[PDB]
Amino acid sequence: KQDMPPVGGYGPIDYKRNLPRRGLSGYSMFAVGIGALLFGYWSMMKWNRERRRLQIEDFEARIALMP
Amino acid sequence: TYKYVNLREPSMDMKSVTDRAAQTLLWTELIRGLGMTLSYLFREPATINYPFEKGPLSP
Repeated sequence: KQDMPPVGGYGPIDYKRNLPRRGLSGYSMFAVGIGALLFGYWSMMKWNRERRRLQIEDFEARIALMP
Repeated sequence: TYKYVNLREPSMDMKSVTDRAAQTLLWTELIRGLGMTLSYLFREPATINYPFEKGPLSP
């Protein structure tokens, strides 16, 4: 008399197949790429030109002496 | 009965190619997917220390 089949309690689990967790698509990408890229170029011309100012300063001490 | 899997024609319009162009060029694929499903490292290692621990059996 002690056999298995239970009265209730069932799901089931799915046979489904989906995980569309997107994801900033469709022209939202290529937008964070370009602006941060020119931001790095914007970081230039305030350092290389600044080091160029120090570069003439470095060559200044050479020319002032040597007579 | 039937099911036709991997049977789907592409979109081929102006905007949806930008989802397939950002995929190849900037790799929004292969990192959001495959760099996150590996890590997934923080789970507990289910290893039996055999000379000390032992596994289950049946009568």
